[PDB]
Amino acid sequence: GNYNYLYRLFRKSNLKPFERDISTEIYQAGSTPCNGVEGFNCYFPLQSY
Amino acid sequence: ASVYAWNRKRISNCVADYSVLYNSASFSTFKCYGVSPTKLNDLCFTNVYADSFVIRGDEVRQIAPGQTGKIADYNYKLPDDFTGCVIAWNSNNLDSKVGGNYNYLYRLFRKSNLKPFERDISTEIYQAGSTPCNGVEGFNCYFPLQSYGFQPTNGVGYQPYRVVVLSFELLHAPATVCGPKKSTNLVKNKCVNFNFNGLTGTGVLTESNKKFLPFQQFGRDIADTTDAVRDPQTLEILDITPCSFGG
Amino acid sequence: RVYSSANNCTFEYVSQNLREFVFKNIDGYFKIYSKHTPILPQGFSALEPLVDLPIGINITRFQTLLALHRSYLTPGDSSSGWTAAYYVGYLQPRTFLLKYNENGTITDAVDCALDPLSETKCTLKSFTVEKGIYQTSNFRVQPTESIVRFPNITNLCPFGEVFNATRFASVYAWNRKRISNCVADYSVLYNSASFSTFKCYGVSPTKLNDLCFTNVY
Amino acid sequence: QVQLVQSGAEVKKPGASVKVSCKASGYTFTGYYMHWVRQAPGQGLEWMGWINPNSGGTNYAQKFQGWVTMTRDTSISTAYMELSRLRSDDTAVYYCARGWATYYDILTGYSLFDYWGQGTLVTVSSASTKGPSVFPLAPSGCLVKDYFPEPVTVSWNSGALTSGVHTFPAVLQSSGLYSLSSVVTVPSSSLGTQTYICNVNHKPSNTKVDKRVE
Amino acid sequence: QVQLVQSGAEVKKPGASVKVSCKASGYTFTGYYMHWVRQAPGQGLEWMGWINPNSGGTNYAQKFQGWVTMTRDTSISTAYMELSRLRSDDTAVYYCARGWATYYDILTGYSLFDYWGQGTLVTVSSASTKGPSVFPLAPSGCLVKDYFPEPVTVSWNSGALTSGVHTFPAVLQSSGLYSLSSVVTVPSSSLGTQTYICNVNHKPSNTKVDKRVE
Amino acid sequence: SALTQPASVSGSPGQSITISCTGTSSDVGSYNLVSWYQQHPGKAPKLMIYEVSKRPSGVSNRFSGSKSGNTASLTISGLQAEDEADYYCCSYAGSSTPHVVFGGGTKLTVLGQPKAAPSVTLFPPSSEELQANKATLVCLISDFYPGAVTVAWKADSSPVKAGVETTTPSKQSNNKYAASSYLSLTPEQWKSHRSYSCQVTHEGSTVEKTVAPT
Amino acid sequence: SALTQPASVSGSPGQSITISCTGTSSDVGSYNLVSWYQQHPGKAPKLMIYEVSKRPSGVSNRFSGSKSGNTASLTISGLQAEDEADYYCCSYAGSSTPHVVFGGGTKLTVLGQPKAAPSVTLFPPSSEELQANKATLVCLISDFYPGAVTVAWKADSSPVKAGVETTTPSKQSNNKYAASSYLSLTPEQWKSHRSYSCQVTHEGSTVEKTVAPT
Ligand SMILES: *[C@@H]1O[C@H](CO)[C@@H](O)[C@H](O)[C@H]1NC(C)=O
Ligand SMILES: *[C@@H]1O[C@H](CO)[C@@H](O)[C@H](O)[C@H]1NC(C)=O
Ligand SMILES: *[C@@H]1O[C@H](CO)[C@@H](O)[C@H](O)[C@H]1NC(C)=O
Repeated sequence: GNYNYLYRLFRKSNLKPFERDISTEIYQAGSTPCNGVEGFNCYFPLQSY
Repeated sequence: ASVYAWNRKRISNCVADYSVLYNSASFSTFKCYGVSPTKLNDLCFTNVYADSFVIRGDEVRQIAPGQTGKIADYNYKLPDDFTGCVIAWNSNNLDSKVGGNYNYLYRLFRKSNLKPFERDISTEIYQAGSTPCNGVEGFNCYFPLQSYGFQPTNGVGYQPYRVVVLSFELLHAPATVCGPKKSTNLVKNKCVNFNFNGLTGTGVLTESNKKFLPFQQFGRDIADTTDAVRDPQTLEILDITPCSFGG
Repeated sequence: RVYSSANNCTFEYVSQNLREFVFKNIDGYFKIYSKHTPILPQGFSALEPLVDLPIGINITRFQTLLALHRSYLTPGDSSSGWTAAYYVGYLQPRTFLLKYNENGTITDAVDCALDPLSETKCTLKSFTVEKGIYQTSNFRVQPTESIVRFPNITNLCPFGEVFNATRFASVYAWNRKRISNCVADYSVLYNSASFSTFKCYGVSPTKLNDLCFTNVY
Repeated sequence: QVQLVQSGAEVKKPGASVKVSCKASGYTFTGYYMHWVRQAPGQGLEWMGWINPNSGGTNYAQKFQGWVTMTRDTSISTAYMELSRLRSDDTAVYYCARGWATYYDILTGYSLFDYWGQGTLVTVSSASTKGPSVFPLAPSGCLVKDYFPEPVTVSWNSGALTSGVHTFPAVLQSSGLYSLSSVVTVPSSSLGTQTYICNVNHKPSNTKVDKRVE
Repeated sequence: QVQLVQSGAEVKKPGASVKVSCKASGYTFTGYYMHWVRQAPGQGLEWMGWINPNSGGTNYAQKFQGWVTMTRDTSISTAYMELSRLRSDDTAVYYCARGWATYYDILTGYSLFDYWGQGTLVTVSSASTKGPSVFPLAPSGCLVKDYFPEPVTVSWNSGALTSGVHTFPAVLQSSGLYSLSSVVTVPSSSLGTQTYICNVNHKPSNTKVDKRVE
Repeated sequence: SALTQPASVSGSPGQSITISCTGTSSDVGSYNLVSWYQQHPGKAPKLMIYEVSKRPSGVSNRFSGSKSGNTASLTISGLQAEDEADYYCCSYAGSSTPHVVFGGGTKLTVLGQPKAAPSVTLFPPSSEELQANKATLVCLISDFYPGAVTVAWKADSSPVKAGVETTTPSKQSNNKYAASSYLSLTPEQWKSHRSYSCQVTHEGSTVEKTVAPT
Repeated sequence: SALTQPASVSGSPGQSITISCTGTSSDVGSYNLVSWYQQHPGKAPKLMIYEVSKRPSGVSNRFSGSKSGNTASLTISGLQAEDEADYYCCSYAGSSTPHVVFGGGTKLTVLGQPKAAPSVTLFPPSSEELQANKATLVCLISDFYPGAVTVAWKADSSPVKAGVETTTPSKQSNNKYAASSYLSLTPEQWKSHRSYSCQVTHEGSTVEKTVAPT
């Protein structure tokens, strides 16, 4: 059922009306500023269904 | 806890981060009434109450300021002026392993609807019928406390749902629960936008000779306007006056 | 000093002639106001807040404790000891007009619902009343009794056969039954556990046994 | 659908106490009253009490107050009845029965004792348990002797020859033990096509003895 | 519930490349990190890397950069590991392991390596594959000889006589082939009640030979 | 206590049979929650009429019930062979003492089934029983209706009442009845008589079977 | 790299055993995500403590863990026979290089199990093996504890180290160990000796079995 059906759990701020946001940037949901890719408290926003 | 006898925990004197709860993926419901979930780290409250209980899946919609039904009328009542958020998530792997009863009970029968934030625990026998038995149980006389039957995987909508509702107190003693904000320096004799732990305005701050008693934080001039404030780090008595304007 | 704990304690607070106190239990806050005024006189004094005690419990009755300077510490005697009078008054929801001076200290207050002159002072929002006629409030003769007059019918009309029918109709060609001239009880339907939905529009489900209708479909 | 399981057959001595359990399935255990009833052998029916699975509320009959205790473990959906100071006059069969709904409802009726269970055969006396003795019967059958408990399982050829086998009611002897007969009907035959073995399975005594028939 | 299936045992020659696949079931494949680890025979454990099923992001250890590639086919829920330039020192066992949640969550913890798989036994050397030779052992057993691959399935009487059968660990010979012993324990008997046949099933060599024991 | 119910009711096929159940004012005169149950021989009671007349599922339209004054009536017309079962009456008692009571019961014997001569089989003691220093003669009676028979032993020519066990016949699978009888004698007593005869009387039909030790 | 862990730990029954795991500042001093795993012999590691002490389901309350400084401790008290398994320590490493590392491992040998004399069985070459122009003597050792034995061959009376294969014993199903030994000889060598003896030493217990070609 995945069939490349993905969504965005994490984002810095809410979207504007009719605004798209595609990004492979790594979100930092935690204390440590990893400032790199992934890791603890640093997640990939695109989560698949 | 059960729907009745719901828990009530008091939270005060802390730095509260609400981004951890909203970012949680498990939370299926996170409705917020009277406040914006994104604009929660910028506020300051005096007391925060957390109420935790478990209800039926179809029964979650009743946890709202102006809903009616069994839960709203007899178990848990939310005032129409609610200022808070309701957080609920599905927990079928912890409350329905076997039987699902797990002392999860609710109140079908009551004489009258509940008041907001009022609890009602009673073993008294309700008389839903003509005959006044005036004793215990019997025909037309029932025990109000009915248990939840949480059969393992009995279809979505009947599975146990754990609900935690937060109520934000306002307009009281100096706020003790505040968001994670880094305070900046104090600027005086300049038209600046100040944010004194919840109180937001624009004006110029100058030293004041007002003699606040050691228990007063604010100050109201004529026409009920806030003209004096107390700094929450140095207890300084500051005077607020509007910036210059004219036609 | 004789006391105990019973291991159910959930709060604790330790900190550091006419004594006046006000104990108010509102919204889970037990506020105490105090004032230490040297010297019931005729003067006026304001009671500064003392402690907040933000936990609070249900309180309906209270007591008072007395001590002795240098005597036996027996915990069983009732009248033994040296051979202290205090006054008790009850708060009421009254309206007040407080006067703050230049220093912010309450200097005088006026009780609104005490005298016609006090009502005039409260209405004018001033402590001095000039000569003339002032309209203060209104007068109404309060009701002395409540009466109810309902028609005598005394028969339950059949909500039962509408709900327990062995075969309902399709969505189209829906049934339409007229109900009139009966004593209708709506608490039987609302108390029913089977009903999954019981939305009511234009009327309160609890306030349905108090009404009267001409026709029910 | 709805089905109720009782405890095993109870064998006890006078002056002791017994516990009877009813485990239900196929329905919401806390939605209907659970009733306890008794029935003497050959006599009429009698009522013990009912239990409200929700909290544990108990109601007892006028003549069964003092030695009747009603409990239940809802986590495993079992209803318990405790009988104290047992006497020989209480040797009977006890049933767990389902009452009406514990909640008020207009789409539901009042069908009392709608569903019953298999029941527990309680036997109390001064006779001790005796190991059953099984003997064959050469045709021109199988009999069990010296067994205090009543329920006995009987078969033929390890439960394979179930054709022509009829079980006769047991007859009680004055010594406290019982006696039953089980005969296989194979007439107008040579009685030599297969070897006939009668089997007895007395679970209360935990005995299983096979006897050859020739 | 959660269960992970690896690929079959890998037999290769030095200088080649191998691919290891882990197919998971019983859980949301894209909800947890997938970890690759290695373990030398008799030595400690070591870590290879992890893969984020959502997009294909890869992280490798300091000492395993250049010859490690992490991929996965989520349509069939498989995680792939590619090892290039194989050497005899890498003959070990490789495991696919489940990490923490790929999503932030407060009701979840951080149980790393919670679930593991059976593992793939990779064997690389210059010894060629040899057809196993099986011989019986007359009691006063069964032995397998000349088989390069390690995993061998052994039974008795086509997997029917599973009583008294014990399997002994294999011993490696200097020529690259192995040797195992499998003996059935039937003492104090006439050894004539049933005919004893030992069975060998060497799947990598695709051989199945039955030997009689007398 | 209970409710007065007629003890015995006999009904021929094709007619209407009414069973009464008289109660008190607070038992039946106010609470219309009376019920009727049919108890098959050897089987737990099955609900027939939950309230006055209304019937559950699986109950034929033949059955009916009514309430009048302080009594209730259960009506059956056109009896069938399945109606040979006990019938009970129950009600709910209130007035500050919430409990329920039952009735005195009633035995219904449906006619129409043809009368059959009882079949009597005699089994002499076996070799195993003889080796046990005891002799037991088993008199088995089956295939008869109604199930009211008297079993006696006449020995050689003189009736004997020592060691004779007789039980009430119970319903078989073919809607008929069967009874078992036992005669216990010492080995000296068994060999002191030239033969032994078992006599069974079934509503005037006498079947005599004669067996001898020789 | 890894984390320093004690190589060998011995624990008698009834006492408390603590295993240390020393790390660096950025490994354990900042990230409290250390874990401990028990690896049964021949089985994949199973998660025991996911974080410092908190335990998953199916883990007894006996087990515990702690963190102090740049090291962690795993506490076990009252050892059982199931504790004879390897134990490992792992942690998560950050500081711009997100990866994880393991420990040096530790072998725990629980005592208390009684010592048993090893059982030695000798199997001579079979007819099929003799026809294959080779002779192999299999020395099987089982039913002993601890699994530390030395296997040697003494031929007629002179020890021989040619063609002798010996392997470390592995745990059996009965919590004991078993070892297999092989001796390969040419047909001329096998017939040139009057007998062959296998000697096994097990903590001072020597078992010698003598077999001869005749
Ligand atoms: C209050 O204390 C008693 C014993 O002193 C005991 O029931 C329990 O600790 C407390 N009761 C509660 C928490 O309901
Ligand atoms: C305190 O408890 C009493 C007990 O009857 C109750 O009547 C009263 O309403 C309670 N006070 C509250 C709820 O403020
Ligand atoms: C108010 O403050 C002024 C400041 O000097 C002081 O003189 C005056 O006495 C104060 N008022 C009272 C009532 O004390």
